[PDB]
Amino acid sequence: FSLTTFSPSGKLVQIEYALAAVAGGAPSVGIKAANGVVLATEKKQKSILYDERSVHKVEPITKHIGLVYSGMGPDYRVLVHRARKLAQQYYLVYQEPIPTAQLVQRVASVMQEYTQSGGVRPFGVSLLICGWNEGRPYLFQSDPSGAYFAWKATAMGKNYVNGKTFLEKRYNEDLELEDAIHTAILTLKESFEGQMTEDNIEVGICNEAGFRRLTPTEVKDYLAAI
Amino acid sequence: GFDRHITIFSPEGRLYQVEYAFKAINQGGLTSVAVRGKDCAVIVTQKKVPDKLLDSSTVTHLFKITENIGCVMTGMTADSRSQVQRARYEAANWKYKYGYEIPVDMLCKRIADISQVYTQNAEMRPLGCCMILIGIDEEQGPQVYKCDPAGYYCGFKATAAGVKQTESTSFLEKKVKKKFDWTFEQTVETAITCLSTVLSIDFKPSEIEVGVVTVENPKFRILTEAEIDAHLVALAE
Amino acid sequence: DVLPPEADSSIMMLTSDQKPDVMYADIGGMDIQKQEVREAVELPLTHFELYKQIGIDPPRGVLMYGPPG
Amino acid sequence: PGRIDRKIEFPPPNEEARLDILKIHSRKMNLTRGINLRKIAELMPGASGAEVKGVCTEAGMYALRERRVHVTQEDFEMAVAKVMQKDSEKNMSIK
Amino acid sequence: YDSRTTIFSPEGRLYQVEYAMEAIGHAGTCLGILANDGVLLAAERRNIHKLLDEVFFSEKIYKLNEDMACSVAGITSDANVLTNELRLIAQRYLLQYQEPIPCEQLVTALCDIKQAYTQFGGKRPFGVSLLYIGWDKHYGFQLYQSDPSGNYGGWKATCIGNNSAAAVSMLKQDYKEGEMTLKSALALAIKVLNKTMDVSKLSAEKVEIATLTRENGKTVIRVLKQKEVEQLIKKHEEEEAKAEREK
Amino acid sequence: SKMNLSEEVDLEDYVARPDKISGADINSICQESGMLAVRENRYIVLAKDFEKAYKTVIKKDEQEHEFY
Amino acid sequence: GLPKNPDLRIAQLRFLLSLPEHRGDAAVRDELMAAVRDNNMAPYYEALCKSLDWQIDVDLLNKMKKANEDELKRLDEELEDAEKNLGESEIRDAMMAKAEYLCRIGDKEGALTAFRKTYDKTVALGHRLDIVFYLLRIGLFYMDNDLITRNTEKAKSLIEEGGDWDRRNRLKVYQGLYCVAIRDFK
Amino acid sequence: VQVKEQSILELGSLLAKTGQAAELGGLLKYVRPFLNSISKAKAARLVRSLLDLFLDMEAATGQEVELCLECIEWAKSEKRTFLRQALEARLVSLYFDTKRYQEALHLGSQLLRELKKMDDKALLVEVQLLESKTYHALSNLPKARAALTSARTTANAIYCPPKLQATLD
Ligand SMILES: Nc1ncnc2c1ncn2[C@@H]1O[C@H](COP(=O)(O)OP(=O)(O)O)[C@@H](O)[C@H]1O
Repeated sequence: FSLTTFSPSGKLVQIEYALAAVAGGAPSVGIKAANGVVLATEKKQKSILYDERSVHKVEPITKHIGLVYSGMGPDYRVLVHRARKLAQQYYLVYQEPIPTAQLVQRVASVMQEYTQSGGVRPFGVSLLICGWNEGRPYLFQSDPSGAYFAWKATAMGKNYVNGKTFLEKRYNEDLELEDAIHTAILTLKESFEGQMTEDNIEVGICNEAGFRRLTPTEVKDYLAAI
Repeated sequence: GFDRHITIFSPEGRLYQVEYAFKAINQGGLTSVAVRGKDCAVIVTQKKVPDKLLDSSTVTHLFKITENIGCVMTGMTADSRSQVQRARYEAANWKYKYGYEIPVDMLCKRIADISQVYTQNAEMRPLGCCMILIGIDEEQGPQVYKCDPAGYYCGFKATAAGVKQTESTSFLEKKVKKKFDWTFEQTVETAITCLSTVLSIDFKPSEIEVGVVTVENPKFRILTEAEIDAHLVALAE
Repeated sequence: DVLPPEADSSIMMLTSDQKPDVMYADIGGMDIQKQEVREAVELPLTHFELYKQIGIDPPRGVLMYGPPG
Repeated sequence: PGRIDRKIEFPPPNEEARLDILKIHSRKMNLTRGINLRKIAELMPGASGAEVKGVCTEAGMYALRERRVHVTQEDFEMAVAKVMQKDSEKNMSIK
Repeated sequence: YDSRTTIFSPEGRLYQVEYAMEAIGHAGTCLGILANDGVLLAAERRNIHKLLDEVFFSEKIYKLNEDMACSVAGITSDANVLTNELRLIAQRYLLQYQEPIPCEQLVTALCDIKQAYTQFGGKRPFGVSLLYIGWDKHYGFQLYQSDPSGNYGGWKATCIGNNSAAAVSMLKQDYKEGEMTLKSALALAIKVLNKTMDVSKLSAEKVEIATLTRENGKTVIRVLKQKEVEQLIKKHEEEEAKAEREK
Repeated sequence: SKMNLSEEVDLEDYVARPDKISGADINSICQESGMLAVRENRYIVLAKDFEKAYKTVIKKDEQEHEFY
Repeated sequence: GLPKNPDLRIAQLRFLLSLPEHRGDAAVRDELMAAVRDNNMAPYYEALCKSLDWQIDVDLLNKMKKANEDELKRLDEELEDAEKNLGESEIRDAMMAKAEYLCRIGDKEGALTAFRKTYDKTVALGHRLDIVFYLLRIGLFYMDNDLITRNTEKAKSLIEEGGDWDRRNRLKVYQGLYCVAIRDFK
Repeated sequence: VQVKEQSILELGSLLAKTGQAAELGGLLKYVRPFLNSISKAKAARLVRSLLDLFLDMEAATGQEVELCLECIEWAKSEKRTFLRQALEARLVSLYFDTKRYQEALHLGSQLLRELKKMDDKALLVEVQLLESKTYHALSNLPKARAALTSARTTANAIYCPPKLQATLD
């Protein structure tokens, strides 16, 4: 009624429609490498009137937790604001654990106000989370109704099927260094229609040193020699 | 059914209620143009005044939200005034909670969050009014943003809203693609000629109301009849 | 007598063969799928002999339930 | 009446049933000497005899493009990939 | 306005609850077998896509208390909140009485919350059924199965998954009380899982099993890791080969 | 390209603006728009001809920014 | 179908050593280099005309031939005595291994006998096509134009009628009869 | 720490400007530890750029193919599959430049077999275009047309490859 609802016999029809909506069209690939995690997404603004340094697709929820998302950006804003508040509350309660990767699982679990209390209309965004404050990286996905999936490499766009196929065929693998971001950009290239540029592609990286949204300078540097 | 009647996800995977609410902005018969410049940001909308028994003094669609941020509303006037009041409340509350004045991007973000809460749930409905707010921001130059009945807050340099918003956006895209910065004469003239080419009445200097925020002069100047007439004379020269 | 021709009895088009109007790769639609269509042309492209021996049963009908796209 | 006589139900074919259907459908066709059709059918999760027919015709078409009378295990596994393209698409996994 | 369905039938049936309970059979597969000096759970890993990392260390089996552990078979959205509430109930009892909560009391509390969810208000029934294995001072090793109807049952060998009928039939055929031990219970669990999972020679990755044992005045809930699981698989394979060839 | 560069179309005509419409415009409409270069006032086609071709026979569908 | 092709090569080498006497130095070299290999003693009753009666490998090479032929003969005896496999069974390929041994190692006479034996035994489509191909290849080997005509006649009459996409695998050598003969015109 | 690779790029640029061959070959044979110390993609593209600059001017036709084959073998030893595939494509181009008859063809076929199992697109378009070029050089018109049509089907992926689109046209 006023929660996550509309579940007929053996189905979650409203949730399935929400998942049809999160099919979206922003690929937003994620790769869990040995050194860290890369969350890269496509910012294909309509015309040149819009700006790319104004709004962002990758949001640092805390010191080393980075976030990328899928369709329904307005819902994603509220979700990332809630996630920031939740991570901050956890850090305040359990004071000074520098909680990122011992919190990445915890923040993913506390993404139950995300969907288990849907709010009449469930959220229409699936989001990938990266954290590296455990000596090991973490890539998790939370969908409009499910929970943490703990991916190693995935995509959540219009061509997420062939994007994931590209990820597995290109062997996301386990020995890959931090610079698997080249493979992430290649995976975006498959689900991209255009000469992708620094403002067109937004990527954040989360390594053991912390999380950082790569500026257009480094994004263009990586896009060069591709 | 009721997929297209309430704010619920469609079986095809869409949200039809906000899709209708956006066309609500086109309803009402008005257009507005926003042009960011090298140093200033100017916005202009037509002033459709049917019959002179109205007070042209108070029929405006542009307002001061704070001492440096000015908005223009597009759509149903009641929802427009409600969102203007909400924006003014947010600006004042931000100035009270935090000492420095509210950045225009943050104000647009808060308004978009309110609108996103509106498109969430089912008891209320989204407000059919798209707001374009501009203001000078330090270390940022002029800044223009658009909050929509959905909650997607963005828009920059040249952005328009209203019935014939697509044609204005196309012309402004042509102008911005022409790589030359607009001073505090070219920005205003560009906006005026954009809106005039959209709706050719040659714009007698009484049917539009332009708001300007420069860098050396802050504040949302609602330019008077004399100023708009002078700009029109200079442009048509 | 028996009239040999059959097509022009009720018109309804005729032998559009021996005439290049739109060849093949010149189409703008690329594929859509066009692989099931090349599968459909396998039977015209001989391969009825290859339908046997291998043991496959080639398709006989092809319905395209698409708009004018 | 007209249905109270029996209500016999169809169980979806098990892995060994999918074997037997693979054998029935592949007796007519020609293929390589060695094939582990038992593991081939077991690789297919659940499915039905219609899917076994789909795998058999996919193996025939895959062998057609190579133009050989001996359908290889690699072509058979490519035919097993016809059980794919359905999967669950997105990892709903809500259960 | 739309109103939910928490009502009866013209016959007098709660067909919404019945449909949810039947849907629990769809998707997920867990089974619990009770033996002396050890009770164990077997879970079927549904999605084994190679692109996961298995860092949660458990998906079906959940440790809910020092002396018990559960395994859900319903929608994971409700499963997470139900496990959180179950842990909260157990720890609240521990705070109040300074004593581990008896398994039956914990299961009754959980089934009471599910009965409330299906009883009053316009709220969906919790579409999840889960097993519980645990040990207490009064009854020793206990196994319980609770359905979304809130009507739990005290079982000793049961399954809750898709082919739960086939699994429970296999259990009934090859279950022997009293003589049952931990190792023979593991053998039976792996055998019935191999039966209910069509692909023979089940990989240790597609099967997750956890055993609860009673050490010296202390309950140890060990989830059997990959090497131990596949060694159990190898022993089962040896037994199958010997039995098949000896005919 | 069928009509060789739209019968010698000018450089400043590129379809990047009038193709990214998200307004259906089936291939039949695309062919019609291509042949709506029949404005023989000049021997070359400009972007105005494409704009008029897109303007005629079209339905207004927009607003992807809410979804993205 | 690879067998009898290197045999074709040695047959052509014997031709080049025999008919043109201009090639009497390099032809000897290539004939020797391909006759000391390929186990050429039974297919050396033809080679004795040009070179010596027998090259100096007699003991080792004849032992290799007799040992290999005896091993295959033992294998054939086991299949045809200990096991009663008949018709559509592995005795068909066992006799193919017999014919392959009698052809690639032994003289054409035993190979032809084994072929005609299993042709009259089994009449399956694949078996009949394979043996017709082998008979054509051995005929074009030993230049038996009568055998080439015989296999070409039966293949073009009835054998190629049953079974398709294999005539495309056979016309390249089925027309070799016209190639070797004068009919190279139409 | 990356200033050394900047110096390597700077040295290679001056060697290309002057027209040196032996010095550039020695530098390429020497920088291998630095190649196996950094990002695989960055090192791979540095190798490709240095190799192309070396093959540009000084036409040591008896050494260019052998040197690049040695580089491919080195890349195979380093298990840089995409690097060695790129150099295989480069030698297919060099083979077409040197009018190679069929060794270019089977190398292209080997590349296509290795690449179609993957989902690279730029390499596939270049390989198909080179295969069309060598069919045309050998006057294999129908196979060239078939390869070119496959090149178009593959080349639809890249939206603005301004050099590549001109090559296809
Ligand atoms: N290269 C091309 N790709 C796709 N469509 C084309 C191409 N060239 C022309 N067309 C259009 O395809 C249309 C076919 O339409 P029509 O046959 O009426 O649709 P339907 O077959 O659904 O009835 C023609 O009107 C023509 O304009």
